[PDB]
Amino acid sequence: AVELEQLAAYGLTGAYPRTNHSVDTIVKTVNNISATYSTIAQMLSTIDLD
Amino acid sequence: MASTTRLVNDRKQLEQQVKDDARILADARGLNITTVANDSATGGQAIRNVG
Repeated sequence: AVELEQLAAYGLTGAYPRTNHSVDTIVKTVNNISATYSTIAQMLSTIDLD
Repeated sequence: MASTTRLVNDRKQLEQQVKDDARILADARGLNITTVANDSATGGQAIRNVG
């Protein structure tokens, strides 16, 4: 959700997203998320699943 | 067009001949091979399997 004036200002100035981080950091973060999901899944399957 | 127009080629042939006979007679003294070691490692980032 955005309001009209903010979107209009963004469009008029022709702004674009910009970043200086590298690719590997983001994929490392995604891998970390997947790892923390898989750890919980393994714990549940080895302890609670019944 | 006379014998004076054959001086540059004469110098070329003389230079080649001198270079050859300066090496036919030069002594053959072999050196001793040294500085041989395993120093060609390769770096890079690991894989680091997630799970």
